[PDB]
Amino acid sequence: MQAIKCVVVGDGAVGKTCLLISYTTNAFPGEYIPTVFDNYSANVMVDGKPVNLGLWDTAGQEDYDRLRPLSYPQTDVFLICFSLVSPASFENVRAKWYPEVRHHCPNTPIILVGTKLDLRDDKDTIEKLKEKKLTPITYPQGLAMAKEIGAVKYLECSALTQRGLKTVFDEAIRAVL
Amino acid sequence: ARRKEFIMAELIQTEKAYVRDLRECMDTYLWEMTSGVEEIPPGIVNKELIIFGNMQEIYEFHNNIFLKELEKYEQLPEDVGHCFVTWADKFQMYVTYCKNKPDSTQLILEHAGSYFDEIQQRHGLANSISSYLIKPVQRITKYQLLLKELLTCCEEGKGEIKDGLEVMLSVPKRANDAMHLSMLEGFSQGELILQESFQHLFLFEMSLVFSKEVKDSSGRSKYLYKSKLFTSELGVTEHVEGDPCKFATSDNKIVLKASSIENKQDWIKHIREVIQERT
Repeated sequence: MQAIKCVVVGDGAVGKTCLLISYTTNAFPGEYIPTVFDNYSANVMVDGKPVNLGLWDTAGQEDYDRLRPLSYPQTDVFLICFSLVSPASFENVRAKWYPEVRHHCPNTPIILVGTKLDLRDDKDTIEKLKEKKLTPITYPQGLAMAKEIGAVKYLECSALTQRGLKTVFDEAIRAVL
Repeated sequence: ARRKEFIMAELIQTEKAYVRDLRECMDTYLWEMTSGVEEIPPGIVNKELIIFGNMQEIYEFHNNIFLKELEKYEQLPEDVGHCFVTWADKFQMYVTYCKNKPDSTQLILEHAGSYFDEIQQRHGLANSISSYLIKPVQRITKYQLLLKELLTCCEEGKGEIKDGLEVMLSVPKRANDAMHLSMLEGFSQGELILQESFQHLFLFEMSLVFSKEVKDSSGRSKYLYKSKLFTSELGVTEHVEGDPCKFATSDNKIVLKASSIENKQDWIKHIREVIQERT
């Protein structure tokens, strides 16, 4: 049974830690969402094939460009994440995350993940962006970004509702197998 | 206040888990190298100091001093910032750890083969050696997030939280700055205050160093030293003509361009700090 190392990267606003906790844990949204997700390892089944899935968070490292790559060696697949309700985080995919990942890991598959899908139709969120002359990131725009950066797959999800969450990690595994 | 209890519990429990993690790593992977029965690859034999860096120094600090200090503030979350301030000096050991990390990794992937993976299997360990070895890097980067969360559920004029936060943003900044400094080629003396690329700069207490990012003939990416200036010439300009920030008897010859407005603000403040210091 092969081992898979998956590293989650993206801006601080993206909810990387929430995504990981929601995926790995039962009854996710508790009274308190933890700041720390320790390196996780478990056997997962994808298409009737067992794999040992390793997950590493990078939360807290967003401002330290020489510390981040310390986590990159031997990575089998990256999740590059942006929030569907943060155009800033989306722009940093092409401007920050893709260049960095590709520099250190020329041949490692990338899954592009749009997080906070539950907020995309939230009136208050849309209005807050509108005040900054901004709009939530649409599916076509996300798809376009994925093709632009050569991601193996583009996927949208919500840590909160867990919609699309399982598929993110299934597809990360399939990108390696 | 309930929020405060959750944050403090997380800080303490993750500190305990971190200490346990370091102890596990040293009990297993390290012990096998120094005292184990199985053959050790020739390329890693007697090189445990490269592989594990100063992990033992880090463990001793947290186990003997820092965890005990945190547990003392267990029900005084407003005042836990003081702990980080008091022990600021000790966290410098993380600069050492981070600087050594690339060497550890290289030695593992090139010379260890499956030696550590076999130990992992034998000990029934969930964490690989690489998983343990990244933990200090993750930890030194998590403190500031926990202190930020505390800061938000406290009010202005009561804490020392902010002072603790300042320290814990400074430590990974200094580790990161040091990694950049090691890439400088073609170039004591003074403390490194800022580094960033402009149109790569290293601002020390009494020197200002200009570099250019290039690649070696070996393909290794580094900063080629180009020029240097001493503490004198300052030029304060923030605006251009609908563009990012550009700054410098004086002439127009001196041009420096920062990416964002916030980054521009830093350098101005920090250069001026060591202009009055040298005079």
